[PDB]
Amino acid sequence: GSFVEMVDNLRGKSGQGYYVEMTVGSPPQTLNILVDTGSSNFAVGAAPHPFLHRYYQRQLSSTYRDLRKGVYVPYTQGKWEGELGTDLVSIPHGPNVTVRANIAAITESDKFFINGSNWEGILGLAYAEIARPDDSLEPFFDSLVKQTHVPNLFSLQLCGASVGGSMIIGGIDHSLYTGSLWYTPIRREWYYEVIIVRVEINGQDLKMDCKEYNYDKSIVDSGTTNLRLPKKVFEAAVKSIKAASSTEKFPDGFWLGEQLVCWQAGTTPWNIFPVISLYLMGEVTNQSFRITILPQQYLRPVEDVATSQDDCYKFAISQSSTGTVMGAVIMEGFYVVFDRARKRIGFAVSACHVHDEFRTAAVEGPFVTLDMEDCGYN
Ligand SMILES: CSC[C@H](NC(=O)[C@H]1NO[C@@H]2OCC[C@@H]21)C(=O)N[C@@H](CC(C)C)[C@@H](O)C[C@@H](C)C(=O)N[C@H](C(=O)NCC(C)C)C(C)C
Repeated sequence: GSFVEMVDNLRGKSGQGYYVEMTVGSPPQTLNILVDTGSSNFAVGAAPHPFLHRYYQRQLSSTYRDLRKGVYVPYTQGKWEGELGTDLVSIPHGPNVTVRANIAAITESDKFFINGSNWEGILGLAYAEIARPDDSLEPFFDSLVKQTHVPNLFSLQLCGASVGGSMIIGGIDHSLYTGSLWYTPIRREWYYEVIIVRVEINGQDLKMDCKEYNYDKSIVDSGTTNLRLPKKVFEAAVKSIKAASSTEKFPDGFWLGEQLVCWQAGTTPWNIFPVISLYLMGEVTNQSFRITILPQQYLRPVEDVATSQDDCYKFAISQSSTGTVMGAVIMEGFYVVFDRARKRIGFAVSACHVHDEFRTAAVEGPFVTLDMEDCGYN
């Protein structure tokens, strides 16, 4: 076992991603690996770095094999190259197994590792199709399901505020969410690609073309902090959120994520910021459901030192050229099930949820929505 053992096995720093503990090689070297659903490559720093307090020493693993190949992985921000090998891997606070998994040893990286982040590697939980340099490179989870009896499914429970959560590998832990799970189809098994059929702000429809929401694509990426929207959608929402908050004033560099906002501690005017409702395509015909986001999610907190401590937040909705990204701020407060087996993603209200005083982040269905297929971009 056991699910209770995997609960609370993620840790993080705010806006710095969630990591889990893994071991690589024999004898086992323990490293903190960022859980990333927007990528398909298992990689760790194998070289010294100013931002790393640990790294993978293949020289110290009787089990390391070399694929005599090199790889380069770009991300929306940050990139790295290294040497492909295969070693033995285990998750201390996950299923009780060890598997031979492809591993990229990171030899050189730009804008990838984070100063003070406690993670020295990344675990791409998406599919092979987006693996580098090709789908030949079985991704970790594929290896794990192919070499064990771990079911082909995992759920992520990302709790905010430093920060922690749970990664239940191979099942659903029912003590971690309330209500019922709602499922949206994985449109295609490359990214975790979902179809957003409608968007509402404070109960008002943005009334854009369904396609605009998934222009390029929409994905669930635990590895991206913000909620990232296509240009057109993004602009619409900012306009909407601005109007909802015109009572106060902020630099338009705030809405760009550049500047910061602070209020006298415990004085945050949550009420003037709206809720955002994302309607995801459902499991039956003409059926969808919605998840509702509180400003406590897209207003991310960031500590600043001041003669008065205050409460400071960064605007956590960013413009995108790669499609919509349902990042960690969206995933926080929900229990998200990556049902790779039944080709779907389920959402429920997390046990560790947002808890506004007069508003609740919710998962609600059923909703009827016609021509939902017309929302996928082609
Ligand atoms: C400026 S947008 C922020 C996002 N990273 C972050 O927010 C983070 N910065 O510090 C923290 O680390 C993770 C969370 C925090 C990011 O850009 N990128 C990555 C997370 C990092 C761990 C490398 C990925 O999760 C993004 C993911 C969608 C991705 O880029 N996947 C690649 C891709 O699809 N395309 C490559 C791209 C240049 C077109 C792989 C599949 C190869």
